Amino acid sequence: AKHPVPKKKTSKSKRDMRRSHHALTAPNLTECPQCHGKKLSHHICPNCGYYDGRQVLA
Amino acid sequence: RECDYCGTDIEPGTGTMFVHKDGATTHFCSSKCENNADLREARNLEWTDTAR
Amino acid sequence: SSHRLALYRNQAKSLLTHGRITTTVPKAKELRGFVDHLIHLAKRGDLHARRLVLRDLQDVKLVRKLFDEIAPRYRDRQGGYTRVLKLAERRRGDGAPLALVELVE
Amino acid sequence: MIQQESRLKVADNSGAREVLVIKVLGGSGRRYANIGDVVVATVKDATPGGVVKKGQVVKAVVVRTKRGVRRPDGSYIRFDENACVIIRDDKSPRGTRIFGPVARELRDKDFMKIISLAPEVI
Amino acid sequence: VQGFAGYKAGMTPREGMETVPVTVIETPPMRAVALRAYEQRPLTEVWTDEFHSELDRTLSDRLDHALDIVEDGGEHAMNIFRAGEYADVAGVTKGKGTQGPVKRWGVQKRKGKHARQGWRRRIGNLGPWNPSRVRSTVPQQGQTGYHQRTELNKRLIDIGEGGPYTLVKGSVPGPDKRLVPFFRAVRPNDQ
RNA sequence: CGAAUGCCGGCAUGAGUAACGAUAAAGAGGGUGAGAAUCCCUCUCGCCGUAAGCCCAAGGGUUCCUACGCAAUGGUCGUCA
RNA sequence: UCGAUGUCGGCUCGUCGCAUCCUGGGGCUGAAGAAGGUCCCAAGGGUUGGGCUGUUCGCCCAUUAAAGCGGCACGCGAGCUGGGUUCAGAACGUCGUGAGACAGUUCGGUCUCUAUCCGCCACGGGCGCAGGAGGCUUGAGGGGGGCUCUUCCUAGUACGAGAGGACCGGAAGGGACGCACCUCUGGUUUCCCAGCUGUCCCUCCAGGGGCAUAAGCUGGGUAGCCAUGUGCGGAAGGGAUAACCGCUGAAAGCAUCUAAGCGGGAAGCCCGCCCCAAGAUGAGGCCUCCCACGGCGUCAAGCCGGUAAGGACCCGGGAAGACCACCCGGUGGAUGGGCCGGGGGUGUAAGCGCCGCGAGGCGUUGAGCCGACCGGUCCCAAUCGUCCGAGGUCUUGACC
Repeated sequence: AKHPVPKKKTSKSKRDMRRSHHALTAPNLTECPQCHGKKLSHHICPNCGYYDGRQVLA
Repeated sequence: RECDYCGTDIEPGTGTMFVHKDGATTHFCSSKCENNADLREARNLEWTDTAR
Repeated sequence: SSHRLALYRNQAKSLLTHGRITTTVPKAKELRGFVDHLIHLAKRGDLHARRLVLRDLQDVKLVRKLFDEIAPRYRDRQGGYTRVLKLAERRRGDGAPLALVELVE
Repeated sequence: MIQQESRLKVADNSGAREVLVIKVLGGSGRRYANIGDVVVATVKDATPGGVVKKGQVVKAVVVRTKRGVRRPDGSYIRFDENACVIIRDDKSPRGTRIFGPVARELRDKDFMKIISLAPEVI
Repeated sequence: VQGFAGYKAGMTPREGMETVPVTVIETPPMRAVALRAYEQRPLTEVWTDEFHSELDRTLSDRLDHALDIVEDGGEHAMNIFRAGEYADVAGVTKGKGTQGPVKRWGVQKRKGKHARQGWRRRIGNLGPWNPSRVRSTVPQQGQTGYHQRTELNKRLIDIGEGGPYTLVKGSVPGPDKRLVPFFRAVRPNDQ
């Protein structure tokens, strides 16, 4: 029942543009509180456990 | 009145009025009161101003 | 619906068992709203409140447990008996931001 | 309200019993009978042919409707029913005496005859 | 600022002689901001700070008496609007969103043998074969809720200051309370 | 030999949009792992229940247990099969 | 066009056009009035429910101002419809020895998920507008929206035999329609409250519990959303004109609106109302604020800290919402949830208490439990951190 399926090949080029608009952006991250390492902005880690409270492990 | 009877009451410094053929009436209030009343027998009604 | 409750249920429960838990962002936040108000009745303390909170979590051990157990610890505040804190990791395949929440202590 | 075939009843001895709307009078567009308005429609069933008779072609004015009409008194009114009166073009009822109670409306929009005969008015 | 403005209080109505509904509006005198004039070269808007204490958190009649209080030193109470006259008022929509041919625009859909049939809402058609392709016509699902809206003959009845507030005839202020509404009075017919 | 809606075989398309095979649901705790929403124990809960029961046979035919182990099969995982 | 363009009628969405049905402006009558009829000008808006018929069309019903003609493959099937004629049945009538057959008829008879492009509607991603900035407008251009009936004074006066019934001019009401909106009214209100049977767990009672859909059921129910409902609008008024009517006056020393000169006059055109809008590359205005960091070969208009001028990310929240972007908050907080006070909703709880063997009843109670609505207070959670982001191109001239 394929009423409409593309009529033309798609243009290598353009095709890719389409893809184009699409951009990767590494998670903003910030250095630790004191477990000194880099971390996911805002959170404890297998480095930390702090924040202001010792909740976590290792 | 009493909502006619409808010992209950409902809606503003207005309230509102419902009625019946034979130049006779249904002065009005609240839903509960409503359906029961429109449907069957006064004196058997209970809640409000008569089974009071 | 049936579900919303369900959850609020098992969770509220285990939660009281633990004082903290791992669910996902929202999961946590509302588990908060409610396990919380439950807590508040825990405070209320009495025939009635007891009745309600059980009405939902269903079970004595804990029911009273919360009630006589921690209700005290908190009897004083103004809600907030819960503190939800965002987690640093995401469950796989998924990518979901889990979180950890507790009863503030 | 009350157009197309909605049925409604008498309250005047005009000789009816009941009628099915047709037209909601007034002028094109238009779709509603409501106390005061005037409907065009007719006999579904009339008594032993008093003077009207079943399936008879008629015009009449709107007198009692549970569509609840609002009065410029931010106050509200509705009836356990739907009925009215028949007329001679010259907006006059035919039914010699009235029936169910009516609303100040009639006077308003021109229907004394009725107005007075009325067992009651609200 | 050429005009008079404020926000959405709420609507209710009560009293009068029969009984009329209205809406209340909020506004003491949201201060002076330059003063419209293509004089000597282009002169349009200036800002000799005299502002809030927040606002660097972001950093010829009508307008003329606006020169009056603007010069005064910023603000200028509202209610020039008096005992029932007609402003008019703009209000931003109310973000309704992206919708169906339906409420986007009154249109009968799926008649009955099929109104239902797991079939409903979706405008009916687009364009004759031979005329060709597509108008810029027939709207489409044309979002609503952010439109800048407003109307005419806005009769305002009364006001009072228990805070600078107005009571205007027939709400329809567009947006919801706690929202931005502006009023002028222009080209009155019911002048 | 473009060139026969060509035969053979690779290789791109839409396209990272469409689908996951019944709207009988999940959630928490701990356990094991290099790594587990997707395995193990465990406590909340939902669904059958005339069946989503156990049985005889038909058909298939080692698929079964037990220790190992995961490259592909398993429409994601997967230390589970 | 047969490696294929899907043929009726309907539907829904419509868009021209005029020979215009209704509208307005006209000149004409065998026009007094009034209403008619003749044609010219004008497409603004507007141009109803049934009825029977697969129908278009048509006939009839009741309205109306009207109930217009025709274009777009007799517009629309990658949008439905699919009644039909126009797949095998089959049926009759009807031809034909027959066989099948008939634009004669009659009963039934599988119209296919995923839009590439252009296109349209919406929402952001760039980059530009040559300092770097946050906030304010102007709008050329563009879009919406333009109807109408009745009632009344002017008058029952102009006309008039009379029954009638005015221009001109002005009040009101309503229709259908569009913008927007909850107050009022009505619908909602998937768990807010309340009554319920059947069942399994609850520990026996009571007092609950899931399931009885994805609320089992019923009786009700904010807030938002939304009519059936609230406010509203289609106008004045100005500028050029259509038809059409005049003045002034030749050429025809006598007329003529007339080529040149001036005005009269349309629901029309332009403007006015409202709605966008300089990505109108002719990047517009204005104000506010930030000042020339570095060291590298040069018309170094190329690479580094920057200025919180500012903004951004993350987080927290919105009738803001698919994403996105938009807007307000970010513990010098009230932003979200919590709590709390209020309404508003259910209708007097769970317990003991008393009257009746029981059923229950009445009390303690208008109680109890409460989802968004208004507004407190730092109970909880918006910590802390990071990025990027200017410097002022070349030439002419006007001033200090």
